[PDB]
Amino acid sequence: EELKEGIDAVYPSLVGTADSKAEGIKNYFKLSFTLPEEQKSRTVGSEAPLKDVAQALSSRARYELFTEKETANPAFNGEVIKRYKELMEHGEGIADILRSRLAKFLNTKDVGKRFAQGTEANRWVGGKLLNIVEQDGDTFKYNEQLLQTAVLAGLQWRLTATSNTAIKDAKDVAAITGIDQALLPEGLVEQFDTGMTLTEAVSSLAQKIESYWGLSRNPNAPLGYTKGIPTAMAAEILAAFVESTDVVENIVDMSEIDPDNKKTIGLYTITELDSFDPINSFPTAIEEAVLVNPTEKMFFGDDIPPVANTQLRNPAVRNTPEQKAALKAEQATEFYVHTPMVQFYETLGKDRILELMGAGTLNKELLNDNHAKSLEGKNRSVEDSYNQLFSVIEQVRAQSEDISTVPIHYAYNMTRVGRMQMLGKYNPQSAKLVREAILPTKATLDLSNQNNEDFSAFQLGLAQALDIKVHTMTREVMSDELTKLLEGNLKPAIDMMVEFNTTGSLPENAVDVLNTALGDRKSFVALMALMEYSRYLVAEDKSAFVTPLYVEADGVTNGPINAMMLMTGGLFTPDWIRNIAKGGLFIGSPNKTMNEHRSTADNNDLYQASTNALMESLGKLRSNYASNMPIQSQIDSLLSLMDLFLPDINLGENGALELKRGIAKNPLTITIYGSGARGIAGKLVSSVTDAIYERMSDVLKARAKDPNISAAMAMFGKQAASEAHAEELLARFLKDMETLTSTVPVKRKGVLELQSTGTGAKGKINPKTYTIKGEQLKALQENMLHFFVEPLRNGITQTVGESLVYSTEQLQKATQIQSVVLEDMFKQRVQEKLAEKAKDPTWKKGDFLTQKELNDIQASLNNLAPMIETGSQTFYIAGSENAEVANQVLATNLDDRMRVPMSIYAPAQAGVAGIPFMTIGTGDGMMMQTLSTMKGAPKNTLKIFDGMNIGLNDITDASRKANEAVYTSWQGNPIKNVYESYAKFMKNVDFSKLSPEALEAIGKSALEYDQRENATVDDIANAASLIERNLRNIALGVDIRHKVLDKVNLSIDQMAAVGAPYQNNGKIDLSNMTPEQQADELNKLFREELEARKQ
DNA sequence: CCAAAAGAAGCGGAGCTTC
Ligand SMILES: O=P([O-])(O)O
Repeated sequence: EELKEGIDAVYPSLVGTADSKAEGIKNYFKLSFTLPEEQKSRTVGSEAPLKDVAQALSSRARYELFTEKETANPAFNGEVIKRYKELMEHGEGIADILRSRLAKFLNTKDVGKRFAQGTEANRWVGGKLLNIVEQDGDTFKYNEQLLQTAVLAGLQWRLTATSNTAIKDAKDVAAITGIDQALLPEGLVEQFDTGMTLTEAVSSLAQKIESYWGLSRNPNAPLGYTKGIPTAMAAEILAAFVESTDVVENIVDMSEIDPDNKKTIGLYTITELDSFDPINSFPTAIEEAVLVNPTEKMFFGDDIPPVANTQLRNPAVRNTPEQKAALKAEQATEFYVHTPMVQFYETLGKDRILELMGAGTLNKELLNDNHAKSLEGKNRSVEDSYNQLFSVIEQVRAQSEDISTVPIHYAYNMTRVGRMQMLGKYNPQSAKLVREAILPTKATLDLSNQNNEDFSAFQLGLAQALDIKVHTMTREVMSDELTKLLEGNLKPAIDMMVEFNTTGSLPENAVDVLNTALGDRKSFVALMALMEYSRYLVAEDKSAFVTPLYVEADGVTNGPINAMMLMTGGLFTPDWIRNIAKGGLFIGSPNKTMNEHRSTADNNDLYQASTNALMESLGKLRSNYASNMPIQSQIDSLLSLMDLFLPDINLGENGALELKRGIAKNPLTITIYGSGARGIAGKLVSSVTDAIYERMSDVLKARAKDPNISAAMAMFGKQAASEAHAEELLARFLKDMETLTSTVPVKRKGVLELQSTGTGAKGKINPKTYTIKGEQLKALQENMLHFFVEPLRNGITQTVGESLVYSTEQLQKATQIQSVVLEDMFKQRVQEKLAEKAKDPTWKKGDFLTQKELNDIQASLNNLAPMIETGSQTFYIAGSENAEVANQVLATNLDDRMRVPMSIYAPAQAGVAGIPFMTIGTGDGMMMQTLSTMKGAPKNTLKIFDGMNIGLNDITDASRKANEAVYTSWQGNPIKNVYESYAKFMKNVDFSKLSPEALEAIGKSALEYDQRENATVDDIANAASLIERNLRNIALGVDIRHKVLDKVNLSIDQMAAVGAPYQNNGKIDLSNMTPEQQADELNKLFREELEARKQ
């Protein structure tokens, strides 16, 4: 334990004594950290890190010598060295600002003088930096090594933080602002997606600083300092970047939006460098020079990423051996630049790509204000995508004269729900633009004869890319549809691309040609198809055509189908057999493919079936109120309004109601993820208003093209057949909007009743500022909920099966109950330890617990089975990082601002997360994992969770293995896994130890709404034990269903497109049988097996 | 609705209070 002497020898002049017992000023930096047994950072021991790294970066020779490496990244050339020299000079500026802020802090309120006299200011939430200062005459100054190293981390963070940020969805934004996701104003999510909250910025910053300091945390040091000191430094650096304008701080006032919320939220945006800044070609020089084992870097050639030991943001969960194997397999895949697309992108240019794939140049006065904000969000995603791609290309180009020959590797990690996610924000897996320029797919085809198997594969790839639903028709039929398109509407674009793959030039109207030829088929992969077809046309040796064009073996209604196969636990029913066939599970039809099923057996997929069940359910609701004209009218107005702006809603001339599968796609999807009815109503309403806000921009653009244009023939001109026909459409719109915002349906004892809101909506509409706000959005929502979503949910349940719904409810209840106990017990164990610490003179409130004390508290929860094991995957549903456990500030900057709450890794309630976790995890998660590690695992693919991109040369075998992988995941039993964990929990849990708050939460999950109020600890305990039994029975059934189904002859083509189904070779033949007959035989096998168990 | 959480700032030196 000579560590004390060691760290003191490195920082012998820091203020205070490294002894938590000493009476005077104690130095918590020396108490909190220790030198690593093996060097982690090259700045440790350095007296002037900035000067030393600046010199290291001054020349390639000096760099190589500093990083003790014979060679250096070729991208580190002259122009780049020059940018870094300038950035280093800027680091001196940030350091100078930091030194002055400290000086100010020391002067104000005589803090420094008081600190010198013994006031323990180095323990205050805003004075932890005083732990890295040194006495200087009558004042104090930063230890230059710690300060400059932190500024270097600040520089690296400034360069690449933005590209490592997570994407914020509605849910996220709602959490931050506290505003109901359904009411989130327009563009709010965009403003918050392009920025970083305080927690977000400081957190990532503190991580970098601590890593660059290169020390290790002392397990017996208070988190208040081990985590607080690096965080305090980060807060000061963020403040310094605000002063230097490297970062813009924007305090968003929620009261301006929702006048009831008083939250004011800080948003931090890093100032972007010019897209053409040389530093973009090599933004990680500092990182790679400072750290022994750099984190941020590209992996070229044979430089492969290491394999992550723990699940993403879940340190407590280790990646299983099979998961690690999968990660290794995916990281070994070599990706390569497709020069043709890169050249095409570069020639079209950023502006035209935005015009073609974004919103082009939008002038804020020809567009609705809300619509505008949406278009701006669209442009951003594509633009950042474009710039990221070319910064990558700039670095690849330096690795060789032929960029198409430089192998690129990507790091991956397993997420909380078992998905193999490629690290980074804009990469082949996450960004469509990048996916068509950097591919792992490659094949050499013989396209000299259009009758070759190779040409057919090529056709399949082209058709799928061009939006031909290749999995719904046979290969032969798709071949004809593709030909028709290539020879017809696409011909003009094809000709242009031919010219491009000859002279390298594009017409001035390239965007119009493409846009016209593609229509709604437009996408980045569609551009790849046009490019690849045109390259083939001009190809010299069509006998050996090399192309990365791919075919995606794509899951058909994957999530829902997986849930149905994994969690249906009763006897087999004919409706289930017919419905599961829609997902590629064919019983008694050897070698049957999805292509044949859709063309000769059933043309309706699971979405269509849901939509059709919705129509039935909707019809029933109308009958129950057949006599109530007010209701009938409210329903007609809702349907009228949707048919007015949504493609999937058609109202026939004679009133015939038609709904297209599209309307059910997301609702079904998220309903399988545990979503509630209100959330679905909210999304449907948003898709309506978005169409409306856009139609307002269609109007503004109508008046500019002709001032004397009737509102009717300006808003519905293109959607009408005349001016009178447009007048009646406008009548509908105005009618519906007023009725749907002034009147809303209410649930009063099972019956629906209309009530005025008093907040009706009407008046001269201004196509410029038109907006449906709060109370009116709420009304549209209430109408959507009861007249459309309610029946939709009934339709969904009827389609996926009530048995599956029952299973998901028990799963949700079990995992929720368990998470409540984990959360509560953990907080109490913490509370007891703190009350125990308050009796310790060395300890101070604000200091928290040590990592060892936290590790102990977590270990003590093991008997409650916090982890769910499957044998190949581990799930920690309750796991999280929240501020509710410590409930205090960790640190602030020296201006008493940027107060970062102390977050701790600890269990928190699960809510409904148990459903997504287990369904995604044992479903598509396990399948991809299996696909990456199974015998003969397909090579050179790009896996995207529920679909996989395959090179045209291996489409048949890779897709058959994919279907085999699906079959393998269908042998899983997530309920059984939950059961095993829950049963251990039930035999060690003590409900009497739970706070009244926790015990009530449990009552909600385990008890009927009519038994909470007076529920005794012994009551809810017996109710919880009932769920264990429910789970055990569900799991037993699932286990039998899987065994029995495996005895029958099955053709599996869930990962459809190619027509290569996996055959399980079941011995029992169920061919020439109706679904009713098959269900009878399967149930016979079931009842038979049931006895085997009983005996 | 899962994928990662999540207010700011005076006064005083924590944590209550006001917007
Ligand atoms: O083109 P897909 O969606 O049928 O695979």
